[PDB]
Amino acid sequence: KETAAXKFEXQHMDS
Amino acid sequence: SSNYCNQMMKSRNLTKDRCKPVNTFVHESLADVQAVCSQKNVACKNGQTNCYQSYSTMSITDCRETGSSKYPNCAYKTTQANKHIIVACEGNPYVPVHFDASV
Repeated sequence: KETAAXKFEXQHMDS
Repeated sequence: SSNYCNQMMKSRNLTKDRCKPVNTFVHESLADVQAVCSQKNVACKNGQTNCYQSYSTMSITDCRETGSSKYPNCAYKTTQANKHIIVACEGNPYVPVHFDASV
């Protein structure tokens, strides 16, 4: 289920 | 705190096999970040044309390797800023897949 989209969230998202 | 990047780069496994030189963390909602893909279409740093700049300023944190940083002992500098973010988007739904830069 790991995608480029999820990868972005893992690396850059921090709400 | 100044500890933010040192802890985050580690926990996010961005220091696992290498010391990832630079990484930006966005402190906005996922929806607001995803929405950038429907905003100002600009050229990516590498020249590719699927990058998009946010119309408004976003709260971010810049993590940068210190001069003494060397794998496996990584070390980072924390810099808080409020800039427009630029991301590369692709796919359906059209969402960010790369963080290009900030302006």
